Amino acid sequence: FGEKTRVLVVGGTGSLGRRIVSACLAEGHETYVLQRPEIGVDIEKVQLLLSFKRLGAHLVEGSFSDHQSLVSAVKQVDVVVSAMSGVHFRTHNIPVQLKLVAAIKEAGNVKRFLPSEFGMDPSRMGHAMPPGSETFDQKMEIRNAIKAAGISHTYLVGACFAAYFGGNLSQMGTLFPPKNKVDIYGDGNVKVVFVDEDDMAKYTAKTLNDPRTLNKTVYVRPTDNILTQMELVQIWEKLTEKELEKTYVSGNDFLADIEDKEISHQAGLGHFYHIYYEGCLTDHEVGDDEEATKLYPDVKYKRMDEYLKIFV
Amino acid sequence: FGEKTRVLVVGGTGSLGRRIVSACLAEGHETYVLQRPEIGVDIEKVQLLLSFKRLGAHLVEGSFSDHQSLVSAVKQVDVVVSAMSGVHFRTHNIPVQLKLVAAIKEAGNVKRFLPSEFGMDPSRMGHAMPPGSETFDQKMEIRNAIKAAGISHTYLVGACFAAYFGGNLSQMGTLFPPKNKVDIYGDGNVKVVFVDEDDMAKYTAKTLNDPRTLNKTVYVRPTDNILTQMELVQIWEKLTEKELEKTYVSGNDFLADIEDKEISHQAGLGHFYHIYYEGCLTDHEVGDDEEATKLYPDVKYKRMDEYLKIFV
Ligand SMILES: NC(=O)C1=CN([C@@H]2O[C@H](COP(=O)(O)OP(=O)(O)OC[C@H]3O[C@@H](n4cnc5c(N)ncnc54)[C@H](OP(=O)(O)O)[C@@H]3O)[C@@H](O)[C@H]2O)C=CC1
Ligand SMILES: NC(=O)C1=CN([C@@H]2O[C@H](COP(=O)(O)OP(=O)(O)OC[C@H]3O[C@@H](n4cnc5c(N)ncnc54)[C@H](OP(=O)(O)O)[C@@H]3O)[C@@H](O)[C@H]2O)C=CC1
Ligand SMILES: COc1cc([C@H]2OC[C@H]3[C@@H]2CO[C@@H]3c2ccc(O)c(OC)c2)ccc1O
Ligand SMILES: COc1cc([C@H]2OC[C@H]3[C@@H]2CO[C@@H]3c2ccc(O)c(OC)c2)ccc1O
Repeated sequence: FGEKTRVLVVGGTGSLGRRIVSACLAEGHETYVLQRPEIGVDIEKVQLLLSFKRLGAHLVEGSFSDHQSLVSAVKQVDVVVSAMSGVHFRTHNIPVQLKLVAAIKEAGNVKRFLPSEFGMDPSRMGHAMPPGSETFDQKMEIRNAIKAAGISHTYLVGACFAAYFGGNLSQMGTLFPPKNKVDIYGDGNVKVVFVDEDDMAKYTAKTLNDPRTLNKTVYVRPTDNILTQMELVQIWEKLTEKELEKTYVSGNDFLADIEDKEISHQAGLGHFYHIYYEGCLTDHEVGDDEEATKLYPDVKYKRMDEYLKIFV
Repeated sequence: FGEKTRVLVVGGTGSLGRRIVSACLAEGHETYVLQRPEIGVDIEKVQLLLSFKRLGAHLVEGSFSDHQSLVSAVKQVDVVVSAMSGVHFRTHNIPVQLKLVAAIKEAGNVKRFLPSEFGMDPSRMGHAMPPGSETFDQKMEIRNAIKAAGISHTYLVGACFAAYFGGNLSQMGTLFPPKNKVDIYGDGNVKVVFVDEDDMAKYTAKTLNDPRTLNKTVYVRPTDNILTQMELVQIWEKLTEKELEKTYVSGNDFLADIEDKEISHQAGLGHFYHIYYEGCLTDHEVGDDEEATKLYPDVKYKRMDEYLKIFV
């Protein structure tokens, strides 16, 4: 007995998307994944979808170029979760979600939509410079379309994926931690929020039918993972029994020559500046009633000493 | 007691490469995987490498742009297996292997090199037209460099990956089988050789220290998977209890307008022409002493009715 929750994951072969599919299956949701014809001859995408089908997910054919196919897909479910791309060095197709919003509005049966958020809260980032500002402006365009359409929502925000900021000791251009030398942004004593991307997906699956988070922004701030960069580096130094040689990088030097860099690097520099120099993930307080680890305390989130162990 | 085999897989995060890593671990080889700095911020590549490390593989840092780093990597092992890219719609970087050949020659300790073959035997394909001919010409350039350097080798050839030709009933542009209508090349009665890409990797791990295949071409021809396209379609019709509407495509119509197509499609058309119209995978006899399933009869290769089941 009890209400059934059917979930359509749009973006199910993405980095976060594939973890959201797994987490929805594990949570017991009836889990559907969009199978786009445009994935074409991409063997990794196709075989990810088949792997979900083996685990009990339902593949639903549809294309963002075919409005009625999107309407037909979302009519099958109660909740839609979008994990649309939003990283300049990957692809950055956040605005394609406008077509999904229009399909949800027409279908009328969707109880909640979670758009592709899962990072810095775009509503706090009006000051950002281009091209990094595209991430926040495009995500706000989706939020505005959600509001105009009257679609119920949850926005899950507020943490750095450990893959991109934690396992590499926040060194740009690599996802492996350095062996001898490390660049520290500023004095390294600005608190950053880290979360295992797997746990971001677990909180997605927990929150998407939680009445407490209807039409709310939910902040992901795992207490033990609120760490300065120096604290993160010290976790690694303990695991490896070795001190790294530290270079402290001023804000002025961090941003030097930014106009001459590749677009995706300019975006990265801007995001890193907000996180590590401005402390944008920790410069505001949030209540327990809107923070993921307090709402879902049964998720035993991965701490960064555990995340880092496989790298040593 | 007995000789230890250390294997370096170069290309370990590739479609075939990741399966070769898995198969080498399963075979009991001491398994090393090249970790290139150029993989950069690619989370899927990095996390594949870490997944191998969790299973007991050894990550070895090196770059094709750093000759001495390649020499140092290959000095650690007895056998090198390259799964370098070679598909126009993915990347086609076969010639980068020349740098690996030079490093192997200098190192001097490598007992065998398996270059990135794993498809049509390039030595049989001199007649191919550009741009598809690039695949065969570039692979022959590697073979010629191997011979000039005196490096011992095995060339594993002769079968279509089920992912690209079997699970889709050989329909171009998709990896899913069609629901109602199917295009048949010619009369559909030309034998093609199909192999699960997983089993191509198993035969790689079996053959790379087999004295019987030293300096040999080894053909992968699983008897139950030597199928015409009509036979493949009939397997699917049986699984789905439904007949597909067949359109028979002449060679002339298959190649029509080829000069106006995108390069990667022109390459695909050429390869499909050799396989399905010329029967290039079955127009020559091979001996049991050079055929993978007879050499390694303990590999219970996947048949195409099993491969197709997850699609219905
Ligand atoms: N540290 C942090 O907090 C981070 C936050 N993020 C945020 O996470 C979210 C997801 O990012 P990520 O996982 O990297 O996304 P990916 O780059 O993996 O792309 C996700 C999905 O987007 C779909 N997609 C891309 N282009 C199109 C298109 N033109 N039309 C239709 N679908 C398309 C695809 O779906 P399909 O599977 O159907 O092919 C793809 O798998 C973003 O909002 C991002 O900003 C991401 C990185 C780090
Ligand atoms: N039906 C059949 O028989 C088929 C046969 N094949 C053949 O299989 C082989 C592998 O193909 P596939 O698995 O699709 O390959 P992928 O496209 O997956 O690429 C394999 C690896 O190539 C490496 N690579 C690519 N570019 C470079 C570069 N510039 N420098 C260094 N390394 C690079 C990468 O290694 P890293 O992991 O280190 O990043 C990558 O993971 C090819 O020879 C292909 O022709 C492939 C398709 C079907
Ligand atoms: C933390 O919030 C976000 C993070 C991100 C990050 O995903 C990966 C990118 C982007 C910001 O900086 C990351 C990055 C960019 C360039 C690099 O060289 C890099 O190296 C690790 C890492 C995107 C959107 C967000 O709201
Ligand atoms: C079978 O031998 C090979 C096959 C291949 C194939 O890998 C994928 C490509 C290429 C030939 O045709 C495949 C392909 C190309 C275009 C398509 O639209 C397609 O759809 C399934 C499939 C490459 C090298 C080979 O020696």
